[PDB]
Amino acid sequence: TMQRSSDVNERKLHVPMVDRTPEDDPPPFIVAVVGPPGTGKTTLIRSLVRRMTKSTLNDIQGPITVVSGKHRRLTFLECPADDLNAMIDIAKIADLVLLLIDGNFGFEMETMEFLNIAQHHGMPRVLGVATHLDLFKSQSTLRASKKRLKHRFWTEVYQGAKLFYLSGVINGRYPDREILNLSRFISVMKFRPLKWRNEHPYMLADRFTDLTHPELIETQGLQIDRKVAIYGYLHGTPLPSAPGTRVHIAGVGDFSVAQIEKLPDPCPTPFYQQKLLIYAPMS
Amino acid sequence: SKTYSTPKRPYESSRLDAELKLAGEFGLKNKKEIYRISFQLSKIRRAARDLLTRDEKDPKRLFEGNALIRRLVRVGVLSEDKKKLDYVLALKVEDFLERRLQTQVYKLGLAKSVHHARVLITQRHIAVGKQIVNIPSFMVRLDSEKHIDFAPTSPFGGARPGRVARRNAARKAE
Amino acid sequence: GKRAINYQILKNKGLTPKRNKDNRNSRVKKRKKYQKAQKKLKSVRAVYSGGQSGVYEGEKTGIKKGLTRSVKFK
Amino acid sequence: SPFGGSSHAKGIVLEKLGIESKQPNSAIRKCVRVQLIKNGKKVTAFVPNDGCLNFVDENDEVLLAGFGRKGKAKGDIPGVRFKVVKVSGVSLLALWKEKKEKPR
Amino acid sequence: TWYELQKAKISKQLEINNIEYQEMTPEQRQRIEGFKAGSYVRIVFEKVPMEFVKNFNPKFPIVMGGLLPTEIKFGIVKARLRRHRWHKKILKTNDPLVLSLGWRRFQTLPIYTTTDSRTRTRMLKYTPEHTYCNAAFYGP
Amino acid sequence: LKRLAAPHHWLLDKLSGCYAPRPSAGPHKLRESLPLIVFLRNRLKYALNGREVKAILMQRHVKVDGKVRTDTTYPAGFMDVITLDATNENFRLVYDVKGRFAVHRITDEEASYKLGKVKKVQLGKKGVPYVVTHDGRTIRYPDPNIKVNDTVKIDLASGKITDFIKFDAGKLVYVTGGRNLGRIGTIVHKERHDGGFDLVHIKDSLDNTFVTRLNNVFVIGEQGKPYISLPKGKGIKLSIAEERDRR
Amino acid sequence: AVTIRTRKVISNPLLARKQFVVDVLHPNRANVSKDELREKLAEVYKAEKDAVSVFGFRTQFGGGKSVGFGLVYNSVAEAKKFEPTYRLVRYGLAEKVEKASRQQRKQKKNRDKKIFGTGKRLA
RNA sequence: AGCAGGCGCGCAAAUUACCCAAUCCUAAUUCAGGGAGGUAGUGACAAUAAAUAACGAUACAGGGCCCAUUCGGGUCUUGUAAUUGGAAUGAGUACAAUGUAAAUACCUUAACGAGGAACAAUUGGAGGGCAAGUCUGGUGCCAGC
Ligand SMILES: Nc1nc2c(ncn2[C@@H]2O[C@H](COP(=O)(O)OP(=O)(O)OP(=O)(O)O)[C@@H](O)[C@H]2O)c(=O)[nH]1
Ligand SMILES: [Mg+2]
Repeated sequence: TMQRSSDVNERKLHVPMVDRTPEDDPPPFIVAVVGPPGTGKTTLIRSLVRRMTKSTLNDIQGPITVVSGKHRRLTFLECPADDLNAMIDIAKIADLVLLLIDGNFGFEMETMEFLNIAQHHGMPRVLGVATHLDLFKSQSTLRASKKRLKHRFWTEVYQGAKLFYLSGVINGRYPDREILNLSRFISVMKFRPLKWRNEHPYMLADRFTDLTHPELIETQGLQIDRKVAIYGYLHGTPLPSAPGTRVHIAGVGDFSVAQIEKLPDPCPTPFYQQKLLIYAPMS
Repeated sequence: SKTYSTPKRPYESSRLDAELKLAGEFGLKNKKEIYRISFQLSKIRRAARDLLTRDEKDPKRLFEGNALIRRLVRVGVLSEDKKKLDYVLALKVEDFLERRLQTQVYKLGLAKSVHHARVLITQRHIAVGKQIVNIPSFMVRLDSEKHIDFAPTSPFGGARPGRVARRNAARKAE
Repeated sequence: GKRAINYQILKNKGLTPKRNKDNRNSRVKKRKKYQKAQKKLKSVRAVYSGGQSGVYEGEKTGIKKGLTRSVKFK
Repeated sequence: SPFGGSSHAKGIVLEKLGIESKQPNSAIRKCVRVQLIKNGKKVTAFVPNDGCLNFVDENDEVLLAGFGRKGKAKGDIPGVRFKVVKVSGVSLLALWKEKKEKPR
Repeated sequence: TWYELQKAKISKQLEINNIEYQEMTPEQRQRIEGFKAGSYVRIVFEKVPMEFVKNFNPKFPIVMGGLLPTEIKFGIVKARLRRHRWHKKILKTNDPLVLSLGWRRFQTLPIYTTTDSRTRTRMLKYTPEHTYCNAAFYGP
Repeated sequence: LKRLAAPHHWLLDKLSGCYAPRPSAGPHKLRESLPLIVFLRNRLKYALNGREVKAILMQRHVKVDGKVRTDTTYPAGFMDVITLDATNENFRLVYDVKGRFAVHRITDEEASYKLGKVKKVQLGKKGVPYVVTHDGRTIRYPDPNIKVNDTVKIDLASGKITDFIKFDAGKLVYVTGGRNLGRIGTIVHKERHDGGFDLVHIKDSLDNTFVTRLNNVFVIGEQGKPYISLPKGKGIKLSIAEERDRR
Repeated sequence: AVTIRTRKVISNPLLARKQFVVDVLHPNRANVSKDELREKLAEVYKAEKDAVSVFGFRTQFGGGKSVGFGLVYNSVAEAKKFEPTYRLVRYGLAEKVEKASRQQRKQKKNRDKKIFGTGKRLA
């Protein structure tokens, strides 16, 4: 089997790429719950935060940064399922995508458009979550829908991807066994380098304040192009600290930075580096 | 197991016309059916060649040849008069696959074509005495050749008429 | 007001030649190949087709004088 | 055997060889310069169907295989021993018949 | 082999980069390389328009990417294009469409062209039905 | 719990799980005994599954050669009796023409005793002569004309000896073990090497002069008058081809 | 109309049962409805409808007949004492369901092996 | 130091399921237990069985069919038409029963379930032909890609 021994170690050899993800303060890997309207997202977010920090979250909004495991943390984002103007830049920023399908309906064209946008703009780690298995007692049809969805999904994304199935919701949160065997996977995540997120300094905003003078807006009369503080969390290549950098935030057009400032970290490092925990802003 | 075997060459003109004639004559599905019947024919007459090449009056040749001809007359591919061992050597694939249930119910009648025979006995209508057989490749034994009739729980026998007939009776009696 | 996916995106095929309803079921294609080749060799031999069916209406298709389809012994 | 023992080798495309060939679907148009990774060398691969040449652009981590002509053609060049069978994870036959989608 | 040679090259580059980064803090953290990765930072922008803060919604994400020195200039750009194979209708030239070219997303008017056997670039009145073609448009 | 290659004269079903029963320590060896699980589960089929066999063993219905022996894996091997008090049954398990454990339905007056070959005659303690037998019933005070490789007739109410068959040239014999199993008749030749490989040769209705190891043979009684009954025509193995030629 | 027919009947006073093979023949119906079968078998024998048991059914191919195994006891108390619990809960006479199934039972077993203490627990 | 799930590079395949019901085994010992073991899920590695259609009726058409290095040979008993008709079904779907430790599957089975039977079979391979179109060569109107 020397031919197989020389033929299966060609899986290793790829294009050499560079990473720039330093091993001292790795960012929360932004994952992005996206899919159809209605099904999934908010209850899956509530289940993941209830199993990762043992505390519920009612009326969630905006990006959370929860902690999972010892070293590193991660970031959730309920992307709205009605606009490509959020779907596109979520697929441009995201690193994992736990992607919702509903098995009593087949696929849906919002997750179709999301998977095509991801396939073009640079493949994140995709992971399918097939929810809504209120199908019937006919476990033959349950196995049939899961089999056809798995084969269609493995054609659409890489063949062999994980497709976690969820049953019905037990009073707001998902079945905790399935949330356990999903959370163990996204703790053993193992991401990959991509050229766009290793060539551009990119940041997801999670707090948004307007430090413009109230007397000034009250004497100008709702006309000014104000000044705005984005309290956020950068990923990727180092955003250069000198003010004057052109930074485009999405959906309004570009600006230049005025001043930036490093803050106390609102998420855990290891406690030995502390000496020598869900953080849910915009809420 | 590995019943069927690929022949000594599968891309050849005479073999291609062989499979074309046999398939279109006995109403067959693919080359695997001819290859299965041809294989087991080759196996039993390869076993018959050794019993021929050893001498007569050996107990091996005597009652193993009697065993082989009893099994072959039980399947029915050997006539009642040629009960000696070299007619097994002179066997052929045509009167060996002629005893399958498709061809046999077409010969018995009741089907009006070989292909209609195949599609009805896979639509579960023909029962050898008591047992409904829904498979063509049966090789029906000689004793149960006269027990072929439409099964009683099927509307070509004497059951309730089918769903097409009673649905048309409903929406033509409305 | 809920979307769905259509047939070609569900099946994920496309840009193929027009294939054949005869080519679908192999038992049918190995029937419509035989009964053509059954009618092909009414043009290389003259096969037996029952015989004198009606009354003898003549040979009905032409007899020619200068033609001998008899294999001769060298 | 043509490259050590393996039947397929992942490779990095340098540049589409012969974009300026005027005759469409020609031999000098359907070549790419692949950097073989298993020993780090250059080779000239032969992607079929110039209409599906333009999937591969530049370091698309392409996967080669042998060619093996079953006769003699009209204006085919010799020397190309390698054809493209898979590009960046997917198979470009499936890409050219537009089932899958090229990921980037 | 060659791939482990290239990986050893870039990883030794990153290692010597870190080993001469691990130095005095005002230069080597925030004025020679500037907030590497994973730093909760506040940014301010003046001249941000009103409707952003007037009707900001907490549901929608606010991503922000920096620009390289080349991707603030304007002018034409020549891309390759293809009708996405499940779109039921083909793309006529001078019909505007939204693009996710990089960070910016923008409606622009393209012109689909093709090199007629690679001698000149003439304007098509329609995109081809299943294969690629060149295209040119004003944009970032 | 090592199994699935049992002694294949037990004839257990192979699609019956994976394992096969381990006979415990007892009066007979491993591969020449037959435990009551294999007996009452797939040899005469009075109980379906092994825990039901444990139920009929625990409920005192079965006794092997006199006393109850409430145990599943009890290796009740050759020549003993099994007096099922209900069903009035006396299973003596003996051998057959082919190598299996044939059963009987013994009368009570014959099931009241059993026999067996001795293995040694010794002087145990305080100058007491005691003999053994093949099923471990080391019994004291024999008649001292008991020789090695001879049979005594145990009374099975007490452990006393009622009679013995002093084997010599010419008294009716059984066999056990080896490829000449289940044969009778003792009168052709009596060979005695030095180190085994010897037999009292056999004479039957067809007078087949046969031999085996002397460890693989033991006695029954007088010619034509045996002490034990024997199953299915007092097993001979003439020929199945001659049987299908005659009848 | 169906029929039942028993064969291979052997008495067995080692359990005071009679065990046999049951052939039910139904010309058009699906299958023979084990509760109704059980009361019919206890009617044709002299049994209880509680001391008769049938388990190993299989409908043979093409429909029409079904073959299975069949038990009739006597002394309904002895039927309780001899037939296993899964059969005795398939009939409605004795129930057994416990919540600590495998995982929440064995984790409780291992932690209770770790406990070593009774209800004296003051902190 | 085994089961399940992982890691083993950035590009890859089973579940962190059920259970002592079977076979055995251990213990004071029928009764407790056993990731020994069994059951189920996933599973184009392999193997066997075979459904995607079957039978009729009608209409015109013949400058038409088919075969053999060529001229020859033989044939409406040859093709195109929803012109069109009713019959039979299981893939499914599903009361129920069956199986089983319980449950799935199969085996049964009432009521549904077919015309483009769209209830949509693929993978290859050999040829063409078409423009107010494109390109290269030249001994016009051509040859090639
Ligand atoms: N029966 C059943 N209901 C579900 C299941 N999953 C979600 N639902 C229902 O779907 C409803 C919507 O919940 P979410 O999915 O959290 O709503 P959302 O994520 O905010 O989606 P949007 O409102 O469109 O943004 C819930 O109230 C659930 O009752 C499921 O698996 N089974
Ligand atoms: Mg929501």
